[PDB]
Amino acid sequence: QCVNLTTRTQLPPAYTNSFTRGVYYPDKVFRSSVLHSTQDLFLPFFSNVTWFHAIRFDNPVLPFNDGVYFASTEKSNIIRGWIFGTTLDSKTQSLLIVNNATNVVIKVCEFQFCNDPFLGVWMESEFRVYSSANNCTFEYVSQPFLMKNLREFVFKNIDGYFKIYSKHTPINLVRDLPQGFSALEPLVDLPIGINITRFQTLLALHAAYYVGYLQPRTFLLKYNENGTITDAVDCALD
Amino acid sequence: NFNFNGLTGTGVLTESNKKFLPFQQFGRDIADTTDAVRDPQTLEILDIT
Ligand SMILES: *[C@@H]1O[C@H](CO)[C@@H](O)[C@H](O)[C@H]1NC(C)=O
Repeated sequence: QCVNLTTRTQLPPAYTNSFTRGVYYPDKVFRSSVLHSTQDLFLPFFSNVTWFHAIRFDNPVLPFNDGVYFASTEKSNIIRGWIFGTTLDSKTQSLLIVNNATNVVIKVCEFQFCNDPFLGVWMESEFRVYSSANNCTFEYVSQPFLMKNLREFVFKNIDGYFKIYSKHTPINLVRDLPQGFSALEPLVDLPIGINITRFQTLLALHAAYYVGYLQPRTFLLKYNENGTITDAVDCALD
Repeated sequence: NFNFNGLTGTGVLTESNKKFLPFQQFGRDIADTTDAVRDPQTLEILDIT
């Protein structure tokens, strides 16, 4: 049920984006007034976070370097999801993450995705994203992340285990990610069992988004007197 | 002895006065020794002395 727009907007896969102090809580351990040194995959501060224009939909399949961060700023929640896997062209499995019916739904399967996938909008529909799927591995459902509000997420895939952490704040500046400390809360944890080397965004049609990459670096997380993170350092960024 | 959904060790149990944020299930002191824990099913904080 695809719209057949195949917009194929052509923009360079790079963008200068000011970005700092975006971390996720690495564990479920509470520490009071402790500086914690953690070795994990985080978006280096002031790293390349590509900004994609959308509907003319700029949505090339982009590399997943260790893991990625995504964010968008739209009141109507027009962006509904993300697609992750080795090729995303039905030859391999991919992770389809969507947001509809005030919930978060994830399916890991081999999907016949449209080159410019959209969610149908009334009645909503997934068949405008892909026509069919087979050789399925996993399904997950969780609470909605919805609240121009900024929705910042980190997407990781460690040894077949997929995680999403997120934070949501109102935003006045939409040309750059907001600055200041932000720590993300875990939303999903799935045994997807697949190789993610590439990804693409899912948009509902009647949209622009940021995406960064992670590196295995030490981060210093500054914890407060009651366990929250108030600041962060990206080891050897500079 | 304890085995709270995989967390093990020994101690004397009393009620905790340490509040955890939604992000955490267990806590630690200076030198990283587990002290307060959240019960795996009940949303209350328990201290392991
Ligand atoms: C991202 O890389 C591009 C190269 O085209 C560069 O122009 C831009 O300044 C970089 N952005 C950041 C934040 O490093």
